[PDB]
Amino acid sequence: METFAFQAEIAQLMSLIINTFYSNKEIFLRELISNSSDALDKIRYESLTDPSKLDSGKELHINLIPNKQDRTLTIVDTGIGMTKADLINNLGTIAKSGTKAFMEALQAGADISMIGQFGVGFYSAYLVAEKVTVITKHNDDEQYAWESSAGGSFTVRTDTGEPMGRGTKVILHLKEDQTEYLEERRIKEIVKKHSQFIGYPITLFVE
Ligand SMILES: NC(=O)CCC(=O)N[C@@H]1c2ccccc2-c2c(-c3nc4ccncc4[nH]3)cccc21
Repeated sequence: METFAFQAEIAQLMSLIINTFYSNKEIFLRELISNSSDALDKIRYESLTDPSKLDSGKELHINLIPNKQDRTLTIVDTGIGMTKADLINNLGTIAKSGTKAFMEALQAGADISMIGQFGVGFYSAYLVAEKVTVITKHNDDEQYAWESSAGGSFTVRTDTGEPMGRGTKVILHLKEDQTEYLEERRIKEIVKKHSQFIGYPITLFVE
């Protein structure tokens, strides 16, 4: 396991998301499903020129997996995934410019729900999660686990878990008062409200 320090802009945004009083927390799911949809668009587009991009899996889908025993809500996709370079470096650049633009917009009257317009909607996961584990597999790299409970640092390690083939799993270790997001009725309500027209099958798993 390797440990990395977040740059100051991202660190401040993670603190804002964790600490600000904001009741409309459900938007996190729309954001993560929308990120999953974009990653699926990317692998599908690549496959149009190179069909072998799908040798790691032809199915293009989004799975919503709650687990009451573990208190986790996992968003799984068979999208493009992320390489180690994406996880440590490329996404750190996106997170910096995106945070600066979002922090700017917030001072200019914008709402926390507009986070996705700034390329950092992934961070809305901290509205409901005390820890986020991202398991990912990109065609050009190995399976990795990125993780952060904020506090200024994140970890990256080669993942020994079940081989995914290709894609990303966003594991939300829910805060104790956010367990409503493990309830079938609640997840169904949110998906219907914000994600009804996503162009991939979304399966809401049950227990
Ligand atoms: N389903 C998908 O494939 C969506 C992918 C996704 O949401 N990716 C998100 C994402 C989106 C926008 C910005 C950063 C990141 C990020 C990071 C990340 N933040 C960083 C900050 C500083 N340094 C390095 C960093 N790496 C790590 C795992 C997953 C993601």
